Amino acid sequence: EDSPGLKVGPVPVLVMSLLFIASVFMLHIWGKYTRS
Amino acid sequence: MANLRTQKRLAASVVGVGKRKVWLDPNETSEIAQANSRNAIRKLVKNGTIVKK
Amino acid sequence: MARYGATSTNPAKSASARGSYLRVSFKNTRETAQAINGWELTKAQKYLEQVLDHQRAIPFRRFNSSIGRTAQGKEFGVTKARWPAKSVKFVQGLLQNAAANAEAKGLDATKLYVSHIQVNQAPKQRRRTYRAHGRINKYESSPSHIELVVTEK
Amino acid sequence: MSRPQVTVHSLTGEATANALPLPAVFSAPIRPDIVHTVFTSVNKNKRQAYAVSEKAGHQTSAESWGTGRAVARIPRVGGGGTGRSGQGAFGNMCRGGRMFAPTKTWRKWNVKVNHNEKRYATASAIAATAVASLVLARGHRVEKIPEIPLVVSTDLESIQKTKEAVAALKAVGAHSDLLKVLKSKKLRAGKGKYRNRRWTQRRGPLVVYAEDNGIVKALRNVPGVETANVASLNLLQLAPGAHLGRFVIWTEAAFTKLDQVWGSETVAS
Amino acid sequence: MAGVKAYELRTKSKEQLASQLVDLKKELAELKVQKLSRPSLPKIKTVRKSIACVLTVINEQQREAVRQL
Amino acid sequence: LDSYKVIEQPITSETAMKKVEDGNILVFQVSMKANKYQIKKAVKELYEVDVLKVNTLVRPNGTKKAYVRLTADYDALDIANRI
Amino acid sequence: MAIKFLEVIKPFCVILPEIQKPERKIQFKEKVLWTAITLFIFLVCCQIPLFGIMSSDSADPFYWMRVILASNRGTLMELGISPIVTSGLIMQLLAGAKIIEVGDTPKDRALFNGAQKLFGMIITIGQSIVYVMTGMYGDPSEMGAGICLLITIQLFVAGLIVLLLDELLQKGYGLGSGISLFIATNICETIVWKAFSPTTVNTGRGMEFEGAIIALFHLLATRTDKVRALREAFYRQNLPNLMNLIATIFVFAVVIYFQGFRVDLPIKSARYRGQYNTYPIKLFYTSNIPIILQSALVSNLYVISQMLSARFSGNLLVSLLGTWSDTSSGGPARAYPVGGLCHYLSPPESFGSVLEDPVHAVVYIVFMLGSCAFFSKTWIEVSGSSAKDVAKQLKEQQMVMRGHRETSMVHELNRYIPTAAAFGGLCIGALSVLADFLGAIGSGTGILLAVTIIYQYFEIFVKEQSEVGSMGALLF
Amino acid sequence: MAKQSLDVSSDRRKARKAYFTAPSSQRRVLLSAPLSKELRAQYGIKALPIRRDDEVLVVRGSKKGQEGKISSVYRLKFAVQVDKVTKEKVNGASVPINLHPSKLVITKLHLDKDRKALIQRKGGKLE
Amino acid sequence: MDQVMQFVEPSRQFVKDSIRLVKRCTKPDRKEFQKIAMATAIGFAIMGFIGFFVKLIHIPINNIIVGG
Amino acid sequence: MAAQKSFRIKQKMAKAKKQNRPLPQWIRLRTNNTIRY
Amino acid sequence: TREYTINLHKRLHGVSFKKRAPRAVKEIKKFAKLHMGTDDVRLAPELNQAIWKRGVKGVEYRLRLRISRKRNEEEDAKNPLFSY
RNA sequence: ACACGUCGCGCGGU
RNA sequence: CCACGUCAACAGCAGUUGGACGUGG
RNA sequence: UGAAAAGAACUUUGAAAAGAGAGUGAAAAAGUAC
RNA sequence: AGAACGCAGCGAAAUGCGAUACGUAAUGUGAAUUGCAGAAUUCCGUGAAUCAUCGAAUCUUUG
Repeated sequence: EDSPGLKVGPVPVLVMSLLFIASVFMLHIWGKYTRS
Repeated sequence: MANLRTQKRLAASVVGVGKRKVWLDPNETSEIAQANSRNAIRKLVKNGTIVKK
Repeated sequence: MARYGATSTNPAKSASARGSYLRVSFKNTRETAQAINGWELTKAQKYLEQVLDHQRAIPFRRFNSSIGRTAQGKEFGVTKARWPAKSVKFVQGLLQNAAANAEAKGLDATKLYVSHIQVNQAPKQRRRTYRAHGRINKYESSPSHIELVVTEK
Repeated sequence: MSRPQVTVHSLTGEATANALPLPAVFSAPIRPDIVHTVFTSVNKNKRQAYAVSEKAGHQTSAESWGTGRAVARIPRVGGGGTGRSGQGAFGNMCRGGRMFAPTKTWRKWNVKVNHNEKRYATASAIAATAVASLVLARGHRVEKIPEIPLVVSTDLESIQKTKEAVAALKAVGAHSDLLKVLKSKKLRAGKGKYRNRRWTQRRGPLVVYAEDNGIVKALRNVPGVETANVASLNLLQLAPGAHLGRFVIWTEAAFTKLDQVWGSETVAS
Repeated sequence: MAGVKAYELRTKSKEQLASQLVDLKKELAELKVQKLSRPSLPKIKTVRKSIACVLTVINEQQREAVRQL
Repeated sequence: LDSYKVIEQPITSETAMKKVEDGNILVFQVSMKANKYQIKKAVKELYEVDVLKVNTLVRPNGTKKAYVRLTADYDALDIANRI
Repeated sequence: MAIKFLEVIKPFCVILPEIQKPERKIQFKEKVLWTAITLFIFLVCCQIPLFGIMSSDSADPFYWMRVILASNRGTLMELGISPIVTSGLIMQLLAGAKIIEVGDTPKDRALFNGAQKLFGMIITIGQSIVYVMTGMYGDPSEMGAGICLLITIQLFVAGLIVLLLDELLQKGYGLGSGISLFIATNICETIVWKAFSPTTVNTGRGMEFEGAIIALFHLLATRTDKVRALREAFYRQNLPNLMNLIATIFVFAVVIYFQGFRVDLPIKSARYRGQYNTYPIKLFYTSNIPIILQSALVSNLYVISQMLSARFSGNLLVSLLGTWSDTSSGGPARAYPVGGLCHYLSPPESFGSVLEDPVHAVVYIVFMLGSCAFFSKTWIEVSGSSAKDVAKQLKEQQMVMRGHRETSMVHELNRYIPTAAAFGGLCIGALSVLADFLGAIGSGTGILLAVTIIYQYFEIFVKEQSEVGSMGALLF
Repeated sequence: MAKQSLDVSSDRRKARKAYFTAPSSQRRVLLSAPLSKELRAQYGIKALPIRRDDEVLVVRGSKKGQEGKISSVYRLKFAVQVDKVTKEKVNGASVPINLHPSKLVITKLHLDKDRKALIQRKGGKLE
Repeated sequence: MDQVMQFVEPSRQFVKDSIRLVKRCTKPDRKEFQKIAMATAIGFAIMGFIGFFVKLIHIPINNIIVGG
Repeated sequence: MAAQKSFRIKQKMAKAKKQNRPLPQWIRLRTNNTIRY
Repeated sequence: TREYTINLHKRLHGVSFKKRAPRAVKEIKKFAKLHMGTDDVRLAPELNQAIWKRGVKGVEYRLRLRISRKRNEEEDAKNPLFSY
């Protein structure tokens, strides 16, 4: 199991996805963004 | 044993006896209860879980 | 419909329970119901639990018919202890339901006093008892419905 | 140049001329004991009933083959067993069965009708219509004065039309009285409805003509008007339920037609 | 044509109908018992009683034909 | 033309199904008038048999149980699965 | 025994997630909300890009292989939701071996299901490592540690979100599934994309369909459809995109007959005579789960062949190392060794337009057929449907107050159940291979899986919900 | 309801004749509710035997002013369910609600081909 | 299976199962041909078209070719 | 006693003991059910 | 253990009546309850055979008994009452 | 067709 | 009867049991 | 019983029955030989 | 005349009909029928009747 007991926030789950969608635009092209 | 009126009757029937003589194990009493069938009680007899006095 | 019948409570200071059509004596349970009393639920419970062991039954006021001659108690203004554990099982079943209804309540805790309890004739089961020359006498097998209501004091 | 002579009142009406005499027959002392006796005599002849059944006894064979024990025969009965019977049932005594004569038919009631008594009964009834004040007491209301009991035209026959009945009814005023008969008190009779009893409407006015009836197809129907002829009429029409002093309406021609008779029976007091 | 009562049935000659009737009866005897099934079906009730209803027709025609001679 | 259908239904039950396995035996419930010969003929023309024993007795269903053994070459597995 | 155990020791379990739940309430209303979130992530992979020097699903994960891993790929996102199905392939193997002895740390002896849940989290991370080390990311066998780290994070994270949401449904607080659901979702998207893909296009029609892609079917319309009867063929001017369409048409007719075909045998002998309910058994949908895992096996096979031959052991001789690792190459297409067992279990690289191999076709049909039926027989044991579970279920109901007569009523259940399961998986594995040949979208096997899951599951879902009639239940 | 007079059942037997005699096509009389004034003018009639798809509004109850298609109407009970209200208990334990046709007025007709012809071609008394 | 060793020999066992299967199983019966198609189809379409729809927005950000 | 033989008379009575009412319930819900049995 | 001889000279000659043995088994159960300081006293079929052998009349007077304990305490008390 | 020696069969015994 | 599932009623108390109740054979 | 079965959903308690609270309706001391 | 025993998808209660087994038909009507659960048939012209036919084709066993 997990030592943390909260796993229905309903979040944490959204937080992991939300950071992921933001980061990949800065990193990489998708609409003529700068590519790192 | 519980409900084993039928199994005293059936086990006695397969070993052809008056029902006093036939013996049923205390430990494997649950497994004796999971018989119900005439070929099932034959396996139990071969095991030695049901014997005859 | 039914209960109380001595209506003063009121339900934000009450709990309630009833047994219904149970096959335990009208005659003996009225005496238990009148006796319970009063007394919080734990006192009623641990008179009746000790009654199973030893501590009689519960004092009989009016249904005090002979019998031999008697005896050792208690006998606190009665003198005719009998032991029907049959009616004790009935009232314990009434009390456990009453105390569970009075645990969701959320009220509590010193409070109490069994405020009315009344036994309703569920009816009598009617069977027969053998005797002489084709003539057969009545045999009642005694039973009852019952109602219990408790209030804060 | 008078005597019982009357002023004619048409339904046109709003009147103009004069009528024929008011009958000599319309006199006699108003006698309520004869009026009540005749009313019960006529109503009895139709009357009879139904009740319980099975047999009007008697499934249920016997003599009195009662069988002792205690408390005695009872007084009675016999046949038989686990039921039904004791007594029972064959009674009376009945926790189950009949009564001590099931309504009986059998039980010849009747009054037969003598020739003399019937013509006295009609003559006294006709004289009982000739009053006034007793109309209010019976329980029907008349505003208009005088011309009484009411007298109307021959034109009454020919209708037919619904609206001309209303035009007839304004004149006699009256009117309001038939409006009472279309009003709750009219309500809803219970179990007494089948054989009539009832709950709880009143009656209204009776219209009589002569040559006719008339009783034409339209004249039957209305809130509690009744329609009749001088040749054939009765005390049920003249005072229903025998509490004298009905509100009565007549037509002309009625005097002369009533006047001539033979037979024989005439006025004295 | 597309089935199966009543105008198709009642005026048909008759050897064809008897042959069909015994094989519609074979559907219901294949679907008996049980194989009833779960059902009812309304088809099982209907074809059971179509056998009845048109055995009236065949026996009726023989009866009425025998009263024409 | 005064005859009847013999078979009212096949009986399927524990013992009935076991008979199919044991020795190619179907068992039917046949009319209360049902004679032995007609059962032999009917089973022939509904299952292409020959029958190697018919015997019949009562049941409290009223309809007469008919215990019908069938030839080896028949196969009672497919054709008891065709009912 | 057929497989070994793996560490599942008590401190080790605590390190890896398996969800220690907070307070929840078991109510129907809650369950659908979570299912919706899981479904939503599948779409998001197509929307959102990923960082890399080639990455967009143009990283050569091979044409047959890519579809039945599934990640909703073929636009954006490479590997994503791919790791979970490999993890689910483990769950079967381990359960069906049914270890009693020996076999490394207990709770993995047919309780191998609970071992798998912990291990699923590792493999999300771990599948990414497999991609770079085989050189499926264009490695010269270590392009740089830091660059390989930057791709790895992108790959694992998308399928990780789904995997967390999967645990929240399989802890008896869903009705949905994470694992089963995504596999089906990708294939529906693929069918319409392939049909309107640009495969030699001069001009659009004036539309770019419902995406932003133009096609062969656009070109026909601009010149009027009247030009192919003024031409010396009726094909190979629209045939590449028409192949994708007719692929679906072959599949469409045969699935619906099979959904209708069920071994019903109602056993619900009544009180009050006749029978009052129904009982049916799904003939082919018990074997649904076998076929998915079989397709997943072949997808994994391609990678392990290349890695084994050149860069794990050997080379000394290609055939020596293994027959599947025989002649490991990128060949004329895919990879796809051109020889060995791996060669056969793949299309001939023409999608059935060459079947005069002769050998290739023969091996493919028989091998797949046997593998699917193998997973059907291991499905019976303790991972799926057997008569013994159903016997207890029927006692609660009482079989609508059972006919009851002993001992065949109990016996009737056990005898039929092995025979049906074997038939179910045996049929599908034969059919799937034939689907590739007639017409494909990149896997005709995948089209067959898509229709079986999608049509059936909609019917199931509403009944579970508390509702009837196959109406809404989206967030209700 | 029925018109006077011939048979002189006073009588609860007169009520029993209504209750227990007369299946569907003399329930046609007791499944009739008045027409409007517009659709009265249109066909010249007065009232119509109800269709299961004629739309009808309630006039004389405690539920006295709702429209709806008739969900069912029962021959033995001479009574109409209207779609719907109903009245839920929370888990989908659901209720009928029943009505009497001479307490209703029919708003929109579905009225059919030779159905409207037979009705307008003399009544009675050809059965 | 492979009693004498021929292809007919393992066929026999699967026939014992198969012979049952062909007699008792049926197609979606007319109402249910339309019913299954009706219940999905919009459902088949929507899944396929949601992934198609995202792409309408996404490519014309870099250069307008149809806008999005 | 002596009847018109026979096994057959016993058989019709034997069916009648099954055919027997016994029992149920669900129609008593929808009737008009004036207590019987 | 402890070994006690239970004085069945007291009352067990005095009863009978007809029905010594079930009263006697109950007497052993509460005598052993007092001596051991326990709740349930086991009563094995060894002791049941021991009392019912000579048969109600029909008891080999005083009986030696080997008894063990207890500290369990309540939950699943061990009072063996036969031989330990 | 009884019964022990046998995990089960077979083999041994009257 | 046999077999399986039950305790509202019946069993002279009670019930984990039945010759009762329920369904089949 | 009631115009209509709306013949009592849901929650807690109870071995089960039922009980408590709540729902339906004009009215439940109209809750089922009402 | 009457009566036994069957028949059903269910079969408590009634009466509907006979192994073809509440059947259906020929005149006839109009949106609902199979009492109910279930399984179904119909619905702008061939589903469903005793609203009426001292009217009818089938017709076990006993009398």
